[PDB]
Amino acid sequence: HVNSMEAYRIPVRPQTSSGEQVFGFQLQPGHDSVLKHTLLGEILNYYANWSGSMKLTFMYCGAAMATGKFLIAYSPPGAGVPGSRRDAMLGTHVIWDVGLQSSCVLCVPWISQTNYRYV
Amino acid sequence: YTNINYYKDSASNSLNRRVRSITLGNSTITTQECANVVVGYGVWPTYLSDHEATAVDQPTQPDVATCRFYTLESVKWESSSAGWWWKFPEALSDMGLFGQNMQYHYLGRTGYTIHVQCNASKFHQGCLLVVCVPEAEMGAATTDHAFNHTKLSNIGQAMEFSAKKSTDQTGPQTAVHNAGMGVAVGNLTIFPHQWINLRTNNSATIVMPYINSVPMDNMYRHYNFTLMVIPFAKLEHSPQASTYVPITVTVAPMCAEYNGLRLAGHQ
Amino acid sequence: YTNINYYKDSASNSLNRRVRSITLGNSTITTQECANVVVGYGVWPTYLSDHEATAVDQPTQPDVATCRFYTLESVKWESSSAGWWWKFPEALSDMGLFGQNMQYHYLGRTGYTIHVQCNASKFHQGCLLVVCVPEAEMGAATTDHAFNHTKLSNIGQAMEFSAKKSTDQTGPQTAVHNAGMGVAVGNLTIFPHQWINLRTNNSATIVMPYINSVPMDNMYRHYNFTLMVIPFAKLEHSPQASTYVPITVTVAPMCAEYNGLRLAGHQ
Repeated sequence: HVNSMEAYRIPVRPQTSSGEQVFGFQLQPGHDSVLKHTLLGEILNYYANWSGSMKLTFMYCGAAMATGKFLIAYSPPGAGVPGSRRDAMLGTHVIWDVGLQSSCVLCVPWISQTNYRYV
Repeated sequence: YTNINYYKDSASNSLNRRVRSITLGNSTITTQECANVVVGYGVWPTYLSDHEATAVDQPTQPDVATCRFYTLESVKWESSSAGWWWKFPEALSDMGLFGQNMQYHYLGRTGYTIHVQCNASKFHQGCLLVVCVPEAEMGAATTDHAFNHTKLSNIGQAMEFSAKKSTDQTGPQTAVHNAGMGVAVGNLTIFPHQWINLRTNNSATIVMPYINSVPMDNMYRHYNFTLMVIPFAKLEHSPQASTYVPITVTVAPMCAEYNGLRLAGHQ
Repeated sequence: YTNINYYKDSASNSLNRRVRSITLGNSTITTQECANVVVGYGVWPTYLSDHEATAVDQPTQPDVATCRFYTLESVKWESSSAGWWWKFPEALSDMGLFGQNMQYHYLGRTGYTIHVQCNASKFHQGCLLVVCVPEAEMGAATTDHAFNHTKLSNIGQAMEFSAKKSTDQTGPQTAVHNAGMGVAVGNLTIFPHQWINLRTNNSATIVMPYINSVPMDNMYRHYNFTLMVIPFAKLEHSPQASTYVPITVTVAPMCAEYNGLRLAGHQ
């Protein structure tokens, strides 16, 4: 899908049971091959250290009559990675309705032991 | 009306004649479309004062680790679906550092905020009743027979009502028009409640204080209040519409205190 | 000494030329006979300031539930007994609501107070050295071979030294005169230490602050400091005296903060 326009096209659909995952990636800008070739990623790669809070913005490009909610969650490194909606509710999260707003902003907070992180 | 008092006691006397979000911890729900927030019996959840607090040990108030939004399970709304009930704090007994503080502490006082969310389309129709009932002593299904503590409330599982009556030998009477208490289900609008009309409402937010006769009570043998979601108008749509309409409950403890630190319960 | 600066950078410059008890929580140790309390590098354990705290999440400070006296195990002092070491906070990783906050939180900053108690009679003789060593990177027994994380510190178990050297294939070099770091054991009197002379002392109380290069660090992959109890003069008595002389360690976290609330570790 990276050779077409379908790389930017995160799909959702009516479910059968709730709590399922939509997408998921690691928070490694400059190294993880999802947000490496974005505009933030091509600037960190001229550098060897980064620090600060990132901002993720969404935009539901669906019909005007559909309604639903999502659970967008950031999880600190620790151990390990969450594998359920019950597990990825204890970390930092927001709840985003698509019948009320079309765009949601998730400020990913800076939690680390060091002052900088390696790119 | 001479109003003289012959005796020395008081008990010997006569008669007396959009964008509005809530950011609790590292957690944010969104939103109410400038609609409404029902709060308790007009009382916001607060801490313990010094006229109260018969205990002498110092209270434990974590304020971030335990007082964030805990998203419970998701249940399925159908046409032939009677209702559900969650008994608190049994429904939050295993979630995060809130359920971990309950095991190490004898007493516990807390208020909650309940956010029941269920979205639909403009072509769906139906109406829910979200009511928070304090001290709902339920009646057994088979009378003159004791009934089990896992039929009243499992740990966070949504116990459901029934359209007919229940002939169980070890559970509660789950006839939904009697609401499990032998009372008319239309008269449960005394307790703090809010409707979810699927054409205008989309959510319900109730904020309940700590309602109990004692200032601090053990939270492993006493159900403080139950939360009942009963549909009065049933869910109806065309067969071409989306048939799976779920109901998610998101609840958060507010101003939680604990006392009596000992080893882990709950024997 | 003209002291002119040609370049614009700072790193391009030249060189620069009884009854005294402690009541922590619902817990009381007793006593020091007006003897002494050794505190750290002269620094009392405090909280995090705002020049520090690179994290943006709000800290969790329980102050009663986690900051009381936690009594560890009891070890047996013999004549042919070399020493012991406990690595912190691995030794407190399972005790109470302190070890429960570690599983749900990414970062963690804490200081401690160590109370090593060992009583005897007037007819016993011996001398212990109770030393708190920060960042004790230990050397492996079999060189050029990696060694296991359960040989450095089990969960609260007192790992012991040896009189001879260690020929293990997966553990640390436990020669007690090299103190596991390749250093002369007589020179470990830089670190915060206190002697237990069995004719006059009977106890030792060390209060250590948080000593680390970063303001807050993960406490499940980094041993902040180790606590070594090494007898320099061996225990000797008559064969008619009481032969079992135990050593109990009682430790308590002081000013514990946590950040980064997520699900339970520690994968």
